[PDB]
Amino acid sequence: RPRFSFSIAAREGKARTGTIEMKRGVIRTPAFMPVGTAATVKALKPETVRATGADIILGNTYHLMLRPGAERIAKLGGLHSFMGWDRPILTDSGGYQVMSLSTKQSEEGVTFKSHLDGSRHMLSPERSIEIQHLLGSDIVMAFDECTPYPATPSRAASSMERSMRWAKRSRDAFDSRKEQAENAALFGIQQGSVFENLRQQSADALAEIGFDGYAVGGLAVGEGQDEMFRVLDFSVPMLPDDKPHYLMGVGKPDDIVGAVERGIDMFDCVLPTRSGRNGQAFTWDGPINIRNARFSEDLKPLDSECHCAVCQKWSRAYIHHLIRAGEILGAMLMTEHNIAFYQQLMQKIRDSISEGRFSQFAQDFRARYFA
Amino acid sequence: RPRFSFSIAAREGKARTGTIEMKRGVIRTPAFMPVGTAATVKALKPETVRATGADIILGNTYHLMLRPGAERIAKLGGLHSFMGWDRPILTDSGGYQVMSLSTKQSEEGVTFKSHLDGSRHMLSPERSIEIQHLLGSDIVMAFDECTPYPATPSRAASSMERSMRWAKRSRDAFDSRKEQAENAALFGIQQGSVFENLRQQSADALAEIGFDGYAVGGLAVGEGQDEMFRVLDFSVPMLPDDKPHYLMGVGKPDDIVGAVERGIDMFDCVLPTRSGRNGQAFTWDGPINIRNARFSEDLKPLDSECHCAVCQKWSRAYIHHLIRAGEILGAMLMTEHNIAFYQQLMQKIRDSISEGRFSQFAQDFRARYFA
Ligand SMILES: N=C(N)NOCC[C@H](N)C(=O)O
Ligand SMILES: N=C(N)NOCC[C@H](N)C(=O)O
Ligand SMILES: [Zn+2]
Ligand SMILES: [Zn+2]
Repeated sequence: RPRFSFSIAAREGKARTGTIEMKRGVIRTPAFMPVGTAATVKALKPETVRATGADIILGNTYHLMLRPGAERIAKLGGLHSFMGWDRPILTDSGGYQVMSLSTKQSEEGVTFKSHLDGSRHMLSPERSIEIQHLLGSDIVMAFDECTPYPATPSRAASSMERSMRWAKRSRDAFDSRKEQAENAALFGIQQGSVFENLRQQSADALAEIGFDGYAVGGLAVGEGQDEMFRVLDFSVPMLPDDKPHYLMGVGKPDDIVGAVERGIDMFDCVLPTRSGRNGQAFTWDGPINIRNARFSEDLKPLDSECHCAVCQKWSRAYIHHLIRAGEILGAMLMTEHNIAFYQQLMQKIRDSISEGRFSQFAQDFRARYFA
Repeated sequence: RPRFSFSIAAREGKARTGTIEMKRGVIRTPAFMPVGTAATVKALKPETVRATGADIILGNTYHLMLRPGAERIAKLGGLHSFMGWDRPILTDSGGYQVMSLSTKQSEEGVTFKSHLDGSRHMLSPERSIEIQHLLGSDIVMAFDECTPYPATPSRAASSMERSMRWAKRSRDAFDSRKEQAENAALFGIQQGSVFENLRQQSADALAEIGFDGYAVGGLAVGEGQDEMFRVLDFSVPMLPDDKPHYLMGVGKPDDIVGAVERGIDMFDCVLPTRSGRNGQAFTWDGPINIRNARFSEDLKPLDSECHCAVCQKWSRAYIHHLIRAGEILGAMLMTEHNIAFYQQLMQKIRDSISEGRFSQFAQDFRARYFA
């Protein structure tokens, strides 16, 4: 099987659909990656994650380096063996969580205090890559410096420039590890805040280094959908067309559809899992709050067109009861349904692009979802 | 299919093994019933409960009458449909929880305040039977008055006598409901605390009324194993031999083995589910606390002879991590393993009795479990 082979089977406007072939499996694009931060997609066995249609999941360098620890995971046989997921895993590099959850920053990297116990740790391009090697992930993210929003052009520029130096260091560290270079892929992260000239400079620097894929970083950090879409409008075309484009930490269903319309191939977000546990279910007519009294005697499934196992077997009324009672099975069923909904959305996106009817799909989807 | 047909296939001493045939399935005895108090066996889908080997689960009249409500469950199609478990369900009558979790007691019944919101409710033999009819349970428990431990002989006698009057009222209420009388079974509950003469009077009263099965009530309420076993020694032989004998709210694996040696056919307890969520796993070498540091790098499964799906797929080290991190999947995996362990114990009990080697099994089991 190939290390990394991206094929585009069809286009419609800026939208693309295709496949990434890797040693542990094929990833159908556009793809949604369930988030499995602490070596679990919360409340789901791996087999259930797969049954929803997911091809790849996300793990987090920052959380796993603290608990259970990267060298421990490697000693236990790697992340895939540890958690029982044998398909591809993408790991974020830690650079965002170190800033959001922990700190001393310099050109070498970041030192920080753990949010679990205040112990001191270090991340750097070289250490992030080494941790991801120890975990055994299939798609490795370059280590970046995250730019707060809003930022002055000058602060966004200096942060982007450091990120680009760290991208080169990440490339070199990855290429020095034969096992990683032979079996994994490395993605670079474009920065530059909302500024077109900086996004261009960042894209140029990343392409000069060369990566297997390119993430648009620094968005979905408080700017709102209109601004995110404006930035994607000019930023995605700057990236190499022939490699996957990954929008990190996005998003709501309508964010996904609009980002695909702008050339994004891959997504991750905690929304389906987190909001499932908190009682929000996604439906083709928009989200519902299952705890609401209107569902107490509703025998319909969460969504009456959903193909998932939850909607084949249990009612809104039952799941309403479970969530109100604090029952673990409520979190399990809501999470399975939401991840399945996201995967069915991605499938409809892929099919509509392949069939040359994605523009109509997006319009039909919005009209109903927001009615 | 029969409403209720109990067959004893084999005996060894006072131990029996056999089957209870009911309309929704066969119950192999001795049987362990996972507890599904609030219309869920905590952290398990019904299909997973079945996959562990369980033939029947327990629901609770007290909890379900408060949330979601008995008439609501009936309007939604009954408890089996509501929760997605299509095999037999036994429901306790509410008489113990009303005293332990809520109260005004009289000959008519009990009035009490809900533990959820302080609202006022009533239970009586007639209302308990009606609630169990609305739920649709397959085995209905008579409504009893629970005797605290310790109790004077005179207080135990007056409580037992009231329970026997309530047993007759339960019988009559059940027999007045054609649907229930045709499709469900009714069990009576022996009382009398630790006193042989009262246990005899209680057994005689229950047999005169006539029930499909007989529970030994009022034990495992603080008296300890030695005293519980002493009382079982004389109490079980007083019950009709040709009907199932049910020990309610028991227990640890060694409690089960000793109770089977004394003629008990059926058990329920929250221990495997509750202690699973709290990090205690049952093994053939005794319980382990999976959170203990000694398991942090242990690649063995929870138990290296267990047949369950958890022990085929995940290590102690992984489950240790999950429970320490507060992850729902930890509770799911620990609970599945513990319920599977209990079912494998019951299977070994059944096979050993059938094969005339239960005495040796019990000795071998204890020697290892307590080594
Ligand atoms: N930047 C890193 N390493 N992770 O991404 C975090 C998600 C955020 N939306 C972003 O795109 O930055
Ligand atoms: N008594 C009723 N209704 N429920 O049983 C509660 C369990 C307790 N061990 C008992 O045997 O009483
Ligand atoms: Zn669904
Ligand atoms: Zn097991």
